[PDB]
Amino acid sequence: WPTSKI
Amino acid sequence: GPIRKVLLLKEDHEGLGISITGGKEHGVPILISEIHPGQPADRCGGLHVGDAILAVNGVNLRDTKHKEAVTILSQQRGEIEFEVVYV
Repeated sequence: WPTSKI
Repeated sequence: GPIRKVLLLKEDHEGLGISITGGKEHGVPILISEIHPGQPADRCGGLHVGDAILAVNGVNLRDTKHKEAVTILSQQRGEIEFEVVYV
């Protein structure tokens, strides 16, 4: 799965 | 675990301070994979790695694709209510 920093 | 409601306070110059993974296109919830030290999620005290983010400010995130969730989450400002659960 992708990971995003937010 | 139990569903929890958690309040996060952030300024406008900051992000949330979390990394998220998952999303509907992968058949899993929006999951917190990191809580960045000293940033707003860490400081709020109630959000943890492994939490699924079910909703933010009343917006359901249970069936959201990864990038949909990024847009919705990053739009929120100030006093931000999260609905989360650890499984």
